[PDB]
Amino acid sequence: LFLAQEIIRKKRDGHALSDEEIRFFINGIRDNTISEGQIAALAMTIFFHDMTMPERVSLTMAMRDSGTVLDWKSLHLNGPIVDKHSTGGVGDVTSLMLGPMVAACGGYIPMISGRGLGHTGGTLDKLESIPGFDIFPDDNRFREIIKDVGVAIIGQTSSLAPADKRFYATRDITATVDSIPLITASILAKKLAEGLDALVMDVKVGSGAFMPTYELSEALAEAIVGVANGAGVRTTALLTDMNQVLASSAGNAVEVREAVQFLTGEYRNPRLFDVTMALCVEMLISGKLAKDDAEARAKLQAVLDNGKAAEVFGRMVAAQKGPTDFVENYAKYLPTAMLTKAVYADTEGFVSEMDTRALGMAVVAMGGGRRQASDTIDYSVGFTDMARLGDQVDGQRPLAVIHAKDENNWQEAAKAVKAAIKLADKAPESTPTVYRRISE
Amino acid sequence: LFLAQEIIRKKRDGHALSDEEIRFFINGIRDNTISEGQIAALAMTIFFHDMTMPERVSLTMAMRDSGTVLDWKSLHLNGPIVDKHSTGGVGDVTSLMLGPMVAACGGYIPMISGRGLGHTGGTLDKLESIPGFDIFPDDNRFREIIKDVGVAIIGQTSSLAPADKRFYATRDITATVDSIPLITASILAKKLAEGLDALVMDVKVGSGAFMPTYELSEALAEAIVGVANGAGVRTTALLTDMNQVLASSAGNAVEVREAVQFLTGEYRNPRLFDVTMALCVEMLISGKLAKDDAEARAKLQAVLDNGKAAEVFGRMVAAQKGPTDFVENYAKYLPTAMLTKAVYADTEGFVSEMDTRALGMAVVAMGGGRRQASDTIDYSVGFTDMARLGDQVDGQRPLAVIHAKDENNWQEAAKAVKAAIKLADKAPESTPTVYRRISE
Repeated sequence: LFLAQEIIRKKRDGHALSDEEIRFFINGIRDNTISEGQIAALAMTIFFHDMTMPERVSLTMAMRDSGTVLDWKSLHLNGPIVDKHSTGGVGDVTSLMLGPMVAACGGYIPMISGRGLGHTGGTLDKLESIPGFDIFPDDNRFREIIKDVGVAIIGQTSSLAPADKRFYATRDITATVDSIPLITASILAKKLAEGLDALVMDVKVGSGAFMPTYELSEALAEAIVGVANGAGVRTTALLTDMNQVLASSAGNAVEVREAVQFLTGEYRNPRLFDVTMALCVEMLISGKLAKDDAEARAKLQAVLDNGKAAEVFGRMVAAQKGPTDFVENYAKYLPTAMLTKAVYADTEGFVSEMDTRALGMAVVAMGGGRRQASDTIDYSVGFTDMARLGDQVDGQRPLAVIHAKDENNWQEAAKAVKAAIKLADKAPESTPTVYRRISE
Repeated sequence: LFLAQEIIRKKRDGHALSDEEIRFFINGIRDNTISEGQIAALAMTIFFHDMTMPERVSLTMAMRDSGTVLDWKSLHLNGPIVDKHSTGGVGDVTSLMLGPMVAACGGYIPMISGRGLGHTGGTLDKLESIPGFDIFPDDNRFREIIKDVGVAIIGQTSSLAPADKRFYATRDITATVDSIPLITASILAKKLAEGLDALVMDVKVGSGAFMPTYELSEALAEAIVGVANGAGVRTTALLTDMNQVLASSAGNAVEVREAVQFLTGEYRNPRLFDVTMALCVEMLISGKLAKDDAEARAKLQAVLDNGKAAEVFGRMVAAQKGPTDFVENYAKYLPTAMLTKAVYADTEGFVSEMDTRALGMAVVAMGGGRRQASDTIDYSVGFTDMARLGDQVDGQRPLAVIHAKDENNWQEAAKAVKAAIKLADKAPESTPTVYRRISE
């Protein structure tokens, strides 16, 4: 069709839009012929009426095509082009290990990640703690790294799924962000644009999650699986727990250290290990690198044990302009916080629950996140040695270790940490790290 | 409240907005702090959820106050400040007679009219056919005319209900125009802003009407009556027929002549007389100028018979910079069309129905209306001697007399006129001019 009003109206009256109309609208958004008021109205219409699977796929496909779509056939990489994505959380440093691990197993990961949104952290921000790390290599450089190293974690360019920038920006201030059809599209517009063969989704569940309840998480997970597979990308998704910090730390540089220590075998948080292994297993299978789940786990465990994964990580850091001896001297490069003191509970007991969102916001306020785009982040601030649910706390076991930039910064953060962690007398019932797997 | 997103969201979730929130939003629209995307979303939310009477009144009141509101207490006009409004139609020249008539009966009419929208014509455009007529006098001048003459028909200024300009403009391209709550508000934001005591609404019904069916017309009529009275303005409304041209002509100058001839007693279309008398009766009563309906009709008939009404009309035209001898020499000033030829039906029979919208569009295309704001109108083109429903047509009785600016213009218009008027063998059932009266 060719009239925005008519298309907004058609959908407004509960009619399912045609591919030709969606394509038109999206192209118009990209072309700047469609106005902000018109993006807001359609979005509010898709909210009130949702969208059928065919139109959901049309939207994602349309957004994906509004810009550049990577093609890896030229490089002739005889190995799968796979990637992972997460709905975000706190302490979710999985991507820094998952990337190298999967790459060490014969996969190729053109990970176009992002920055911290609201209470959740952003991989790109964590990586930019590494002195000299470049998240924006030229396409020709990106290709070289993916060919030589097998993995690269870069930021999104203006050329990637352009329509989405205009779209999200609008729905962000028009109350049209919580809509499975649209959420699914933003997520997939970017990932599909990477010219993937397989993809695994990490849809968080819990107090640190994006979606309010387990049902909404499950739903979103399903929408994405159907649509991603509908567009021709082998996609599987896992519902993961985010009712407490996943890794043992929360921040930027603190989480990078934890990744290196994880990769080097010095320390591996058990939950983080589960989630990380799980997402990788899915990738090895979907990417056809391994057929049996047990075969996937075996290969991955191998790369962790022999150091191949750690080596690929260092090669990546170097390849993206970072230090040539990072996994060896990471301590010499990563900025340390001024003040590092532990915070203890006002009472003894077991950690029964923690408002992970609140913990997420506490790091932002410490300066480790952005309340606004123009904000500069302090790569040193953050939490370390996070107490886990079920942990008995006392004066010889802190709730967390706070890396603050000054006393006032510490005092405030400590207050927030103590208020977000609820203690009980009896140990809480253990909830699973990985709830379920989804596929079509 | 103070957050647009939150307010859009509150309403989005079916919650009724508070006066404080509406006021905020509207003030924001006026202040330019609220974006187009945000006006579109709320509007689409008010569409899907409608609004309660209290919030409907809040919206109108808020829009009314976003700008200037006239006050007539300074002038100490010992007579009511009344006015009329119509949802528009074709051949709806009632305002040009209604104004002077009511004024001659002791009322005061600060009529802030408008221009032609879509298929309907606009009083201001008709009046601007009069050489030198000024629809934009300074407020001080407007007041003088209203004090001396009792009636003035001017165009809306930027200062009048400012929020509405931004609002309508947006909903016009976002598919959020057909919404009783919002429609009611635009209409009332302007009228209430005139500092009225009483108001009468002419809500059209039919093929030339704005609202699709009699139910929607009745509904809108009721919304307006409740809200207008809720804001403290004695308001009554009448459902009028627009299933055929109301007056005998359709255009700008052609309709001005018809008004003068009506006022002078040379010729009075029967339906137009009914509708015009009816609206005036309502105004005399609401304005307390007459208590009995029969007393209203008597007074009005009197001003028509003794020429007082015609005299007030001339005084108005002069007062607004028009000719001092218009009702006397209107022929000497009003532009005549180049080509004036009658169009006859391809067959004999009775006029059973006519697509008044189509007839409205035919005048626009002839150049007597605007398809776009930048368009200049030909004040000479139009239809005259319109055939009425039930009229037997033959070679000695044309469908209408077309005033075109050139042969090609005539040929095309004639085609449209013949295609919009449906003939039958048997005479159609006569429908009422005035369907019903509404009040609270």
